Amino acid sequence: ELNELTNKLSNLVPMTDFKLDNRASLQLLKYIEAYTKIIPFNSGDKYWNDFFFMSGNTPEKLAKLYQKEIEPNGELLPQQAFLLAVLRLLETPISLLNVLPAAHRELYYRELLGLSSHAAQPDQVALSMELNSTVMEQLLPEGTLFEAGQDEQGNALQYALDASLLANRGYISDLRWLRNDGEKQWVTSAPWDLQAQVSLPSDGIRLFGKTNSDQQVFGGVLITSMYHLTPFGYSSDIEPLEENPALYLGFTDVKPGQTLALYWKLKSPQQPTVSWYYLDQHNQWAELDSWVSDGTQNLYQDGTWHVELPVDASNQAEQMPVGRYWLRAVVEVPAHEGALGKAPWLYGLIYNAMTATLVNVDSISDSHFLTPLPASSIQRPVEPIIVLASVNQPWASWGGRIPESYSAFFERIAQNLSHRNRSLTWGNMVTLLKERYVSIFDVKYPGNDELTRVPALEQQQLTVIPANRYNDSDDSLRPVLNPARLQEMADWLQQKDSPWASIEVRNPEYLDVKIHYEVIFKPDVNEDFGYRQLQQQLCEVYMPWSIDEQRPVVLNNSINYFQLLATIQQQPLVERVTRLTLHRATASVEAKDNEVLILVWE
Amino acid sequence: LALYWKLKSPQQPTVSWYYLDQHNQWAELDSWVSDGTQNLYQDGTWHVELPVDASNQAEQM
Amino acid sequence: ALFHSVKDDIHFDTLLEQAHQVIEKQAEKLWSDTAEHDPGITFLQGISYGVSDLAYRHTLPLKDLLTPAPDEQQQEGIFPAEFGPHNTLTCGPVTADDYRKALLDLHSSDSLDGTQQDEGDFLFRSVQLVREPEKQRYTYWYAKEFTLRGNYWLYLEPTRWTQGNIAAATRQLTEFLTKNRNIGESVSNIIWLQPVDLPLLLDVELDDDVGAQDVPGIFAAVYSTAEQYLMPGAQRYRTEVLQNAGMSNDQIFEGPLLEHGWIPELPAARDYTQRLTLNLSRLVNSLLEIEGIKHVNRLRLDDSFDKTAIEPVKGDTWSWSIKEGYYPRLWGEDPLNQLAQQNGPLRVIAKGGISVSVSKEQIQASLPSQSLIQNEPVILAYGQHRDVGSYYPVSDTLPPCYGLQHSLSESEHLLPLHQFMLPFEQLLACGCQQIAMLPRLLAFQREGYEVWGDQWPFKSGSVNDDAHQDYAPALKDLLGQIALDSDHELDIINYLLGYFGTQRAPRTFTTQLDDFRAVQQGYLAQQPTLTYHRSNIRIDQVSSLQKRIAARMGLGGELFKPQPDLSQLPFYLIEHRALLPVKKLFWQNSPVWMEDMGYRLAYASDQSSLPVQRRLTRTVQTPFPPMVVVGSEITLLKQVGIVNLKKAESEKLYAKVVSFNSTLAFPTSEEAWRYSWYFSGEKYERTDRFSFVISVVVNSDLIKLPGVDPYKLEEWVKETILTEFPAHISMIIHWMDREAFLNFANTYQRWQNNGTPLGDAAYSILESLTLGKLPSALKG
Repeated sequence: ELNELTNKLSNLVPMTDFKLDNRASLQLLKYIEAYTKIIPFNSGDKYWNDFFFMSGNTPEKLAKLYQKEIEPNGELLPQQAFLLAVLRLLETPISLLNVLPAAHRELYYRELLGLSSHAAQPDQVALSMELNSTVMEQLLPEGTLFEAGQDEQGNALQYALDASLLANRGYISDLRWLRNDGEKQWVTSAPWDLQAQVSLPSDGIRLFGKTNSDQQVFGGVLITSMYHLTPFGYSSDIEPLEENPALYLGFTDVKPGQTLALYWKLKSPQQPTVSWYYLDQHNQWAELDSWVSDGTQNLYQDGTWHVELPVDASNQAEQMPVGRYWLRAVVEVPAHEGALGKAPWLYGLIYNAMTATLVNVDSISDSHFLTPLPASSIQRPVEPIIVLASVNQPWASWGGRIPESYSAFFERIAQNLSHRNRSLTWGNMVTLLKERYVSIFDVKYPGNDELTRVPALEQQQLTVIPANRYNDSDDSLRPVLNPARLQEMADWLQQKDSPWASIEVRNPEYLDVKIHYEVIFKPDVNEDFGYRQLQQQLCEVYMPWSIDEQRPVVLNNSINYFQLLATIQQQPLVERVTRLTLHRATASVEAKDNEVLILVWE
Repeated sequence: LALYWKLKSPQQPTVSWYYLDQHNQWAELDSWVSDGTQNLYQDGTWHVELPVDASNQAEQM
Repeated sequence: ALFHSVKDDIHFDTLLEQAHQVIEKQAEKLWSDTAEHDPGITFLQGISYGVSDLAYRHTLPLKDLLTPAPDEQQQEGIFPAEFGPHNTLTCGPVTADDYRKALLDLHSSDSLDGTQQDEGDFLFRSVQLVREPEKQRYTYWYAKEFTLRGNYWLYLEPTRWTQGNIAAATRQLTEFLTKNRNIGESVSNIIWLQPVDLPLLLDVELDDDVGAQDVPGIFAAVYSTAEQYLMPGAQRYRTEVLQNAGMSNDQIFEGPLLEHGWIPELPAARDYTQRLTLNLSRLVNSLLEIEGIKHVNRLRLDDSFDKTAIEPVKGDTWSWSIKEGYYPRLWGEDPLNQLAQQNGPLRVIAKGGISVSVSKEQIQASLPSQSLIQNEPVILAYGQHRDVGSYYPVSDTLPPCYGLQHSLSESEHLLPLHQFMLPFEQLLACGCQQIAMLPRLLAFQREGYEVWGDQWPFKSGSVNDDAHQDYAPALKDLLGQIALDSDHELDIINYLLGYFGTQRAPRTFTTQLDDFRAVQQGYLAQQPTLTYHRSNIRIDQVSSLQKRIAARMGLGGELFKPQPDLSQLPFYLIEHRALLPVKKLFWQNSPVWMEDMGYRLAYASDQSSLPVQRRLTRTVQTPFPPMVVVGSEITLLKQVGIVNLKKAESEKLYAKVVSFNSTLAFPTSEEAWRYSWYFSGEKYERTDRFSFVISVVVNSDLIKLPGVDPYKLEEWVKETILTEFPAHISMIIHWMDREAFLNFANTYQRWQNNGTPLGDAAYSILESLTLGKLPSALKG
């Protein structure tokens, strides 16, 4: 529809889907046919519609010539090609009329209602900065810039540190722990050892897990009643062995005047309240917690924490290796069953590290903000600092969002005018959790029968189901949050809700509905490869939260027996199924309230 | 792993594929094989994801 | 400014080059001469100038297109005054926090009478609304113990003005709480607070280089920063001051609608359930701030705390804990009573020892005087209305040798030409109407079937009208095909509702599509006031979520009319909390209320029918369980006591139930209505029903349509309105015939016209449900 103007016109105005005139060119010629059949061609029974559509030309054919479904032949009747030339002119007042309801809406939000659009959000990145062997200390202030490359069709991306760290030579040589799994026997894991050059393996180690590098402490398999043999060396005097897993960090090439700054990359289910201890020359551990200023919230989230290494901390000490300085960390893991109640996951840990945020957010085009920036990208600063050896990012670019497009800006303000930042109804509780929290895949309401039986039930229980990106419990199909941040979603929604509304969010218990189906495949495929491949797409559609990087799609509690049977049929490798045998722990099974169905295939 | 076999076979032999394990027992691989060589009849490519818990260290080999 | 970018495109020279290319491709063989002489191009040049005329009217600025003609205007500008940011961004007072924002607003000049409109502070310096204590929560017997869920108390800390006149502030707050009464909650008890004068010895030392005339500036300053710390006063200021600040328009209009000022930060008022400590160690820097003050020398009290036993907490000298009910009044009748008299509640020390003082009136001139500010509604004013509607014919601009403005039918070639310009005139006349329809096409207060347009292009005196005067009645009537295109108007309401996040209702089968559409029209016009009052059951007006329920179902009704007219409605939303009362020496004597449950015997149903019925009764309670175990046939004579324990679950209204526990046997068939109903006590299902349970009475004529399957319909009816209800708020529905609905329809309106009384109109409604009433006073 008039591609010469509508490129220029669509770029200025948002031009949404709705049009004031859906009048198509085929629809217009039927309107002009009923008009002309009234006008009398003079002194004759035939009318003017016989003139304008004369010889083998119907308005369906003239619309085909106009939209070029038919190639335009050289001979057309002149009063018809006069008529098709008019409809080419009338595309211009129509196209300026369809562009106006998109401009009426934007006038309403920005001029009268005063609403603004969100700007671009800068993203920060973990940045580890190692030094050379030539100096010990090097200071760099707030606002020094690191960079890698350039955005397409624009400027270079600079990253600046938010806080002025001072770098020192050194590294994390040793990371070891003691865990207390059983009475009178304790195991001694050594995942990270620089002196044997063994690294932190496999991108992440379960803290206090079965590493199989452990050796049992035979000095402590029977408790002492040798020079007082304890783990990791001889102790001077009696030291307690409490029921708390604790990990020890081995620091190297750091002087007691200097400070140390780590960035922990963590996914922890529940936060353990930690206390930190350091070695001394008397071989007694002292408290370090006055010196620690942590932003990792006692190892809850990823974050930087810098510690000035305390004075009179000793390199040479008993009960530990003598070459390295040591820091102790006592983990108080909260008591809970399952893999939810276990330790953090520890993607990694880097020394001499500090985060770095994006510098100028307006100049960078929208292509960079779409994806996180790739890992191991920034390898150099902007200004060449000669004593620096290398920077590196092991992980890269969490956070940061696009500047708002006019489609998504309209959806954002349409939400603010619907609920108005108060969660008063069932629908308003569903969206207000979904926009703020990124961990939420979906929320489903508590059903149809529940709200009508109601013998004065005050308590309402929203059942949240999260994505596979953010789940604390180690189950892919069954994602669970920890109850502390699950309670914090209720405390956010208690302010928006009525004071009489006691609202709290929970994870729903998962019903398992089994199916035992027989199915005949293609003539030239093995069925065991055919069973396994068909099972993956069936696992995907009815558990969309299970597969990583999925947009939240709204999906009901009910699974239909026949819509299941049709969904099996659209696989390219299927030919025909025989039976399904729906087996709830044969008809359609509908999910009872506060329950979510998971399919099982055995 | 992805191989290209260059073959001139008189008659096609129906083949089955087995892989090592840590228990020193051969297990079936044919669910993982997606062959276009038509059971070693013609030349063709076939790619196999090497199955999980297949062991480098094993007896009898 | 759409004109400057499209200016090269909506042009005669560029539209003509578009038109020649359609001729040169399609008719290059039959029409090979396109020079400037022939009649074919001059007709096209007339039309391609008329399109350039028509497309120029689209590029006028949007404030001038959207304004209507000055003869027909809705009162304020382009968008109606209900759609301003003061009503579109602000939501209702539901939180305890914006209860505090609303109660802090109330002011003496907002009162409709009294005090000569000039005196007065705001009525309350701080309020605290909280749920009532759990031990006394409207617990009631008549059977066993039942506690009411959902009514709170509020503690009112009044100001210095309203403690002068308590009775004036009482009538204004009792007006305000009915207008802000929510869906299942109400105020039960109002607490007024009592002042305690907090004497507050503090010895100010003044700077070296103060003037002697600046010292009344000091006494006013040390008073004002002492008040705003001890007495938590909310700060209000104008909207345009917030527009100077960095925060957006979304942040300003967040709370409820405040007529006086905006309160973006709360004073964080402490709860009045417990006694309250007042820590004054933070005070000294607020006192050190002012220019002449160099330090303070003392901070104590001279034994004026013992009257209510204010104890200093554990070790610190600065803190004091006022006992349960009281609030500080630190210097009552402040300057003339305390500060001016040189008794020393506040001793100023200046230049070592000179120790000067001041009178009462001298510091009030240097005191900051507040300003009472009122916030007018925000509107977009009209632009200049432009005459885009008038249409000038293309047959005028042709050369006069073609004879279109000539005398009619002087030559015979005039009439076949003048009918050839007619179809290309009506296509251009549709384009001139639809720009003039744009204030009508995009208004939020829509009222019409009528879309794109059907007006005749020629004025009635014109010569162009005289040519087609034989078939102008026939052409205008096929121009009235635009009423057949009125489905398109339902696609704009789906677009205009999408500004406020909601789609239009789906089209049903029981529409009555004429009456369906006006419900969909009034849903758009009143949309911001519906979401502003989502839970406002105001005692006279129709419930503002009853409208929002009916629109989402889509079912027709007059409840979107400008006046409610509560006699004839589709359904009615009643609340059980509205039926409960809280309240010459011993003649009042309130003995009992809500005597016992019961019904009247006409016919019995156990299995759920289409109404799941009996007239002047209800099958409303949902028991499977045990028998109805009494009958009360003839109490005018003997044989009392022997009332029968009937069958467990039997449905008898017709003789298809032909099967027959029973003891003390009965007479029971079809003749005596004098028997009554009951329930046996060994089911033991006495539940709390009055707490948060809305009852919606529905017509059963919607089920009367064939093929209904009332259960399968009921899965769809509660499917949509589930989102419409609050989560805590709970719904049981009871649907009856046409006659029992109309008996309810009279009794609801007399109930609402009186203003919801607890009299005989409410007890009839209480009889109409399961819950049972005491009708014994009005027996006949």
